Amino acid sequence: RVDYSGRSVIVVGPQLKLHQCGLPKRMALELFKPFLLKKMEEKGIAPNVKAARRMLERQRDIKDEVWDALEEVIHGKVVLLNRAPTLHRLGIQAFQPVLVEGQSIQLHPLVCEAFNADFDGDQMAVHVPLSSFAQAEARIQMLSAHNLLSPASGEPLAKPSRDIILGLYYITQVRKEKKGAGLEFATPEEALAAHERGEVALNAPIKVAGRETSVGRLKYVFANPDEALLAVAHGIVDLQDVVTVRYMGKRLETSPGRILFARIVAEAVEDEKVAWELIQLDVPQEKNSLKDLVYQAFLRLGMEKTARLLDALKYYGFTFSTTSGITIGIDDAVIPEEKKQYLEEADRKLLQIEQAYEMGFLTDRERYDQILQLWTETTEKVTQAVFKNFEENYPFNPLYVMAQSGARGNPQQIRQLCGLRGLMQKPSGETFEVPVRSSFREGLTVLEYFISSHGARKGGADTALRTADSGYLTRKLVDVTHEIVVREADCGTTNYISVPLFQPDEVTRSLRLRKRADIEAGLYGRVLAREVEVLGVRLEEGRYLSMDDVHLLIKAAEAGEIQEVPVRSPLTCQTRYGVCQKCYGYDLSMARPVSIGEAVGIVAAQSIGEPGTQLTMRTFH
Amino acid sequence: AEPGIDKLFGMVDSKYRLTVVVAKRAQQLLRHGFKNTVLEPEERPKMQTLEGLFDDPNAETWAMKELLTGRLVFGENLVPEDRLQKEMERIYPGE
Amino acid sequence: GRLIPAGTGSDFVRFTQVVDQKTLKAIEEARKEAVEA
Amino acid sequence: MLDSKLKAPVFTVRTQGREYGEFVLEPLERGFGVTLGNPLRRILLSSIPGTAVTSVYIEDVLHEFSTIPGVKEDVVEIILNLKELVVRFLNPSLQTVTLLLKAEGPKEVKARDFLPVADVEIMNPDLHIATLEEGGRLNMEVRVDRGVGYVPAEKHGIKDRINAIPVDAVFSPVRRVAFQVEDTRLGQRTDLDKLTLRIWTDGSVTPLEALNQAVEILREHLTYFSNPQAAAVAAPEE
Amino acid sequence: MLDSKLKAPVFTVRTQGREYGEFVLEPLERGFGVTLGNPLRRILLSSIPGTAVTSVYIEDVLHEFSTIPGVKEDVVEIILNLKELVVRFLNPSLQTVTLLLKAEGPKEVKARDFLPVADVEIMNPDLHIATLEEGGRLNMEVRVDRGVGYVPAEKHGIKDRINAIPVDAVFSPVRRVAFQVEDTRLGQRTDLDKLTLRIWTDGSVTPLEALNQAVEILREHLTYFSNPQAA
Amino acid sequence: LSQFKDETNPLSSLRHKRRISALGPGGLTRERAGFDVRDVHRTHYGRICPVETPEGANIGLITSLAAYARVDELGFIRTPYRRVVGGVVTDEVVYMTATEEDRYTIAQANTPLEGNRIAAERVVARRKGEPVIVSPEEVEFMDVSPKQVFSVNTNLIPFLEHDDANRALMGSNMQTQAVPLIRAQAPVVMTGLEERVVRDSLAALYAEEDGEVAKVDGNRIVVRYEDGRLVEYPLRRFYRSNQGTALDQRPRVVVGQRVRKGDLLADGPASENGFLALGQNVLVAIMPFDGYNFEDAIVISEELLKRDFYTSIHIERYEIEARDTKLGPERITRDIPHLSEAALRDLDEEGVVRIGAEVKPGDILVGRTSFKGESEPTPEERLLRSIFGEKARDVKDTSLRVPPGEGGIVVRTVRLRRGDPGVELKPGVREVVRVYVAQKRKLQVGDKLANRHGNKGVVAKILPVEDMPHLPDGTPVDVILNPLGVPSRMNLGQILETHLGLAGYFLGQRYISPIFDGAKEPEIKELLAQAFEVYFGKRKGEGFGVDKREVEVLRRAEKLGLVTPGKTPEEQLKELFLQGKVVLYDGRTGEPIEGPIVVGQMFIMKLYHMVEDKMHARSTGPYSLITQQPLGGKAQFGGQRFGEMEVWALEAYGAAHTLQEMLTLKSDDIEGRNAAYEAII
Ligand SMILES: [Mg+2]
Ligand SMILES: [Mg+2]
Ligand SMILES: [Zn+2]
Repeated sequence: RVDYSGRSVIVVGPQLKLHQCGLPKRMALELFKPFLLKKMEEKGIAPNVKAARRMLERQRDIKDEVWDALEEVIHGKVVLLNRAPTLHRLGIQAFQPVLVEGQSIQLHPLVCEAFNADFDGDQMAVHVPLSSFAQAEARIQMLSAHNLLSPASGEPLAKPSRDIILGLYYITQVRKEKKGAGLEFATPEEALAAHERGEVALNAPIKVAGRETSVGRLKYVFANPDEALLAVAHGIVDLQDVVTVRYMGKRLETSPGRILFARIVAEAVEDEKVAWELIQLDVPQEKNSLKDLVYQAFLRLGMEKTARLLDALKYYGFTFSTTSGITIGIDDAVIPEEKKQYLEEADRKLLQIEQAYEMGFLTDRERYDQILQLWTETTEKVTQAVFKNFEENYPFNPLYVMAQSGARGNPQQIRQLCGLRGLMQKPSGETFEVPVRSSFREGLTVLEYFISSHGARKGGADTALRTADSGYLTRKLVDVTHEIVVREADCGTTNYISVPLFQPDEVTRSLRLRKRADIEAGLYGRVLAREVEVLGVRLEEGRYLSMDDVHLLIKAAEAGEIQEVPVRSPLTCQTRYGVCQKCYGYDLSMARPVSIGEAVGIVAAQSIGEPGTQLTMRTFH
Repeated sequence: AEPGIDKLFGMVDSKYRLTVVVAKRAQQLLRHGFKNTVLEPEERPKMQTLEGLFDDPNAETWAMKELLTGRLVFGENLVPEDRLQKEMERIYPGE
Repeated sequence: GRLIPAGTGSDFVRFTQVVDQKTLKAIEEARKEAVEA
Repeated sequence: MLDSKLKAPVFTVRTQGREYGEFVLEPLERGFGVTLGNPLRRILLSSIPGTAVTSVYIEDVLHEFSTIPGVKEDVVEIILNLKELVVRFLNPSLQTVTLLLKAEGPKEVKARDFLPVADVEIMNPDLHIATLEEGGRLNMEVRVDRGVGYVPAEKHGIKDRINAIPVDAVFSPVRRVAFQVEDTRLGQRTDLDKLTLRIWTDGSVTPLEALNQAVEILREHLTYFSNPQAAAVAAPEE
Repeated sequence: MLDSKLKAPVFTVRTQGREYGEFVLEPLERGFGVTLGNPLRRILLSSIPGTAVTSVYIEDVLHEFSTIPGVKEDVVEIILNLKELVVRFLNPSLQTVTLLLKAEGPKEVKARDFLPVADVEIMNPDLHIATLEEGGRLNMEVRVDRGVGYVPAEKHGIKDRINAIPVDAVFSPVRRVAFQVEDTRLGQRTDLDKLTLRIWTDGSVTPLEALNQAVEILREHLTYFSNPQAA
Repeated sequence: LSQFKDETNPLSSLRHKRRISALGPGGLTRERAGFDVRDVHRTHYGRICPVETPEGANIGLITSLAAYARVDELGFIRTPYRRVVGGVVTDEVVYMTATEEDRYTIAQANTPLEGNRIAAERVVARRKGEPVIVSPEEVEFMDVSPKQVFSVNTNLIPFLEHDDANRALMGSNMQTQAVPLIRAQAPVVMTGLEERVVRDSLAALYAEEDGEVAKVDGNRIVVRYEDGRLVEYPLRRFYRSNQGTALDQRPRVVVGQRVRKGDLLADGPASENGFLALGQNVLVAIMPFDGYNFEDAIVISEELLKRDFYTSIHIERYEIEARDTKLGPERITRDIPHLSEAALRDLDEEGVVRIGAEVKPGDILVGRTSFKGESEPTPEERLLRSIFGEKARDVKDTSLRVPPGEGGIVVRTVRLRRGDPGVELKPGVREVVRVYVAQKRKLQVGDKLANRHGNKGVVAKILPVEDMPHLPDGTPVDVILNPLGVPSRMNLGQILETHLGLAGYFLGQRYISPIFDGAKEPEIKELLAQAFEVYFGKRKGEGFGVDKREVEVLRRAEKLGLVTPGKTPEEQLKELFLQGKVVLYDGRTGEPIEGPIVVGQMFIMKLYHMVEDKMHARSTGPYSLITQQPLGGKAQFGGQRFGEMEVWALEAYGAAHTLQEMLTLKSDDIEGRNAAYEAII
């Protein structure tokens, strides 16, 4: 148990900058009491400490000046927040508190993912680094805003999350209007003429005498960004309409939306130039593209300046989603017209199966197998249709938008809302040959509902069979790796490993380029063990393999110019109970070489352990 | 973030050395009032309360400001272990 | 109960010293009292 | 206390040149950041009086989407370069002015090269319009007009010369407005608003001036709730 | 002749009760319907001073969670009922009053049963307060204060009588506020705004009165913009 | 197997009594027989609820008995099925066990009837657990009702068939934790059960015979029965549940009122006119709001607070023992030794606090003095005292104080003494004192709200009404639910609840919509059409057309393909209202929210707050005698637990000193913690 600590229910703090958190003053006052008592003595608000302490025993005797003495005690000082179970390093992070009314800890939204906190009533514990030294650790190495990339994968971790994406996606989208088809004419104003008498759409995919265009593009031609945005504000064009804007000498065809986004970045990073060459301007911003935007920002500008961009994206993302007007009505779970047919065609293919069985061409299992085989294919063809439908017809539909932006939901879930639940499995493991035809919109049958509850358990049970503890694995791992720390700078070993870029045994023993991730996971932030001259460029021995360096190698392997990469690994490192800095490579959480003295075994155990909790357990198919 | 974290990092060979240097400079920056400070008047840390910007009491901070000016020196084996705890008490009273 | 052998507890880092430019007149204290009379 | 009433809030301004200003007003009672912020913002963007180019004559080009020989830019680009020209009328009576410019050959063309007319003076004399080299020549009748906000070219009628191409006219001299309201404290109160308000002008008007006259348009509009005119209340009819 | 601006709009009211009012202002410059309607509705809903019950002392009760004999309601229920009481301070220099009410025997106590006080009118004299059966006696003092906004009982130490019960105050006499902005023209000018406010109140304050005050507040706020300061 | 009755509300108790454990003297948690036992068996159909179960590590071990299910004399659960003979369906009902059932071809209940006649060509049936389609000739029994498949709690979830099961579990669980409000409402959309639950839960008080009301006050009701009998019903008043929530019957009846047998008289704690009232009905707009509803978090109009809308009354009990000592007796007394008088104000009453006092944290509930410290005063304090007119009294202030984190207002003190009245006290105790302290908990940031479809969140923001999104008629909304909480949860039931609720809000009606039966899209849409007439129909009559903003929105709305092009502004608006979406104005800006927003009435419950989950903070306090680790006092929190899991996080950070000081200074190291304090001071 621990002396300067507390616990409370957490609530989101959208107002907080990334390194701040909201602490109830009532709780701050206890945690810092001894410190507080001293300031009280340094100020004309208490003679001595005993009398100051007595001031604080009863709530009614607490004055005003006291709370001003707190805001001063707290100054600089940070605290730690912890949400159990601490599954990895980021289970504890340090913020500098901001005193709030009420009795809830206020948590920045960007740190929820790592804490795996959500606001259905999770509580965080708070801890207070007392000493000059512990405060420095907390501030330099534990502060939220200094831990933006994951130490397991080296990918950003404090990244746009939900409503934040949603917002930003909706503005960087562009509408696709269909009431203009692909007509052509003696363009000039004869184009807009059509548009005027309601004939063409404005974002219609016209292809006039010459080139392809909006309407649209030739109608609205802004000399600068803020002319474009003065326009949208005047309601004479939406951020989603595609338009013509002269930006940075270049004459562009985008939406005012996409410009505005581009501005947001530019201003957040104090650099109009670098901004414009980090951004993917010709696609809608989404979970992934933003992720990559952050990562780049992080490499190119500081980490300090990256946190500024992060809060910037947060801020707008949030506000843009509010006015966006996304919700969910029942009519948003859109059932594709195709479902009738796929099910009618399924049902008749099923007649044929049942016939060939009743004759005796089918063994009991052969029929059973064949039915499942069918309902599988069908569940797919339906899921396919659902999405195809959303893309062609209702591409700004909230369910679709949420799922695509990565803001929330997957195709399995969307299928269950609009298509059909499909096959459910028996308590015994096997599958019911009758699938659930209803979507959650249609609403299940009492039998359909029971049938499908069997898997419900298996779920709930196999979660709560690790969601109590699978930190069972991480225990096992720490126990074997805890002693390992980056001890030297270089152990000076000659040997190494050779990371392959090819998988055998596809067409039994045939070679095949490994997946980009699988390679990135093998190569990023490794030190090159021997020189590697590839694609007319020599990568030098002892070089830390940057992310771009990796894509290069992948590019070179696609051009059939390399097959393995010699790479210094901890597998072959010669440091005694530990690992040298060259053999480990990059930090990962910071995208530079690991610093000597990192507890790199513990970081390894957590990295492997943490995901274990979400590894669908016993063999079920 | 902290004002100058990236460049503070750039000043050392191990992440952890920074923290050490900072802590230790904070310890002495407290031990001798704030008299040691290598920060000229106008560049001293500041607060706001009771309405009158007094010097920022947080020494964890102070040290980080001073580092960034480069008026400090840090090293593994500089001066002897006790020719320091008295020699620093000469220029600034231990009281 | 000991300081862990990693991070700010690793030997590579632990024993670092810090001194101001003015306190660096400690090496002049050796330089002004070495040879006697 | 409850409290009594409230402090009369301090109004701060920092002003970087004649083109940008930040305006902080704190503290305000709960909600008043937004209550002030928004009206002033829409006033600033829609209703502050300014000037801009409305339509343009060019001696040797019929369509607006053509290009001209001897002048390396598009017709459209030149129009775009004009949409950025900022002028000011130092006479209250002036409503419309057609500015003259004429030059050709191996020379670069700024804004200043516009012939000096009436009580009209160009704010940005170093504004780039066009480059020229050989043979190609340029003569025009650039028509300015006093207005508000943003008026597109298709949205205004009754055309000019027999060769008149309408221009989208950014009348408003406030290029952008942006405000954020943030929580502030006064004693036990954590609930109070502090209003930060950032304004960009083209520089024909001070950012602070724009504001001065923004508040006014609101202030004056509030005196319209003045001359009550009676009317019958509608029947329930149920 | 300067057609740049437009003639001052007609401001026409349409008011009957003490309770409801419509307020029109046409024609306004495009957009101006919102530029005006909104800030006013905010000031209206939030910031108009009213009157409300602040504390209740009752003869033989000690606290809010008691129950009077011969009386159907709990003390909690009775306060809830007293929150609905709306009163005018005919005198504008009057900050507070205490209404008295002694009742007895089989009867149904409503808000007119209160002992009458000079310069103080009860806008809802029919509002039910308690039901009293045989031998049930209710004897109470009710404090009414003038105030603004929402001020909860835990936020006042109303210690006149040591057995009083402090009550949450909902001062605002503005009860609901909508505004319409509709298309209107003036000759060739097509998209001009016609602003229409709709103000419901409790009766202690009038829609128009509320509207005037709300304007005056906004007026007195645009005051704070002149008289600057360097950064 | 015997446990603290869960009576957070009526249903809590009902559900508690109907539970079924696999633990005790039967095989438990150690063995855990994972994935078996914890698992809904084909035979659970109608015998055990397949959804009501504890989430977490008790999953499938404790379980709830299904609504119509019944336990026979041999101890087997039976379920009613109606006998069907030749496609006609008799009302002759049979209670089969699991094995009897397996002998039959039983058809589902939704099976279309044409009188008693099975109307359908093909019929869905279970043949010993096996879903099959059969012709009606082959049917031998039929389900009574979807109701039978599920527990009581689950049966309380309307539109259940539209909610994924995992989230309906959370729904039927949270209802248990619903705290009784003082302005409780029965839901706008109900299922059926809500009345009959209160009946059985013995929450409310009903009249046992035909009669006329004689007397009624908050305290009791007297009823003259048609035979002459005058029976008095004491109205259990402001009493304390196991869980501290209040139960108190209020009279819902007037003097001289005629009353049938089984008519209502008093409402329970959580009933509104004998219908279970576990929460409020409240206007909800489902749309994101500036991040304040970011991750299941919920925003709240201050208007709720003003209407006393989520206000509950909680009673805490405090005890103090006056014990005989080896050192000699200690006493309850007004006369404690110290430096205060204003600290005795509302005490006087011979030690004990006056009934009716406002008590803050740290205040004196009961005054008590013990002989202390083996009765030695410090030679150092000996002097200190004689400088001030020494007394140096033997007895110490061991007075009972309101712990931090609040008390409230005193309502009853109870005194039990030296065995003599009819009391068996703990041996060594002279007497005990009890003080009961009541508090009207209003809604506040942190409180946790829930609907019955397992959407659960924490109030993260309270906005002033001016900031709240409002309909065009100037009606603001009460709560703002984030839509992102729906697609992955697949609890579409709440969306339907909202649509019907919107119609209800304008047509001034409530609904009963049976589980797997009830309202269906086209029927809701018809009601929404009627409602539209109120919500809009009148606008023209009161002299108003469509708002310029209403037009703005529709323009965007037709490009989303929600509304038909060409159709008039008004008729587009109806189209939109039929999807249960309205045009919402942002109270901050006055502008509309681009594209329409689903609003409507939703039933939401404030959830019980446990002491363990209350807000905690330690600076420095008591410590364990044996291990010398921070230990929780009476009015002093214990410390947080620092586990090896947290120790790793710190190690992985290289925060060496922090870890050290965490496990020495801030815990174990004895002089460490003192020198630490003294230093800081
Ligand atoms: Mg959770
Ligand atoms: Mg154009
Ligand atoms: Zn090595």
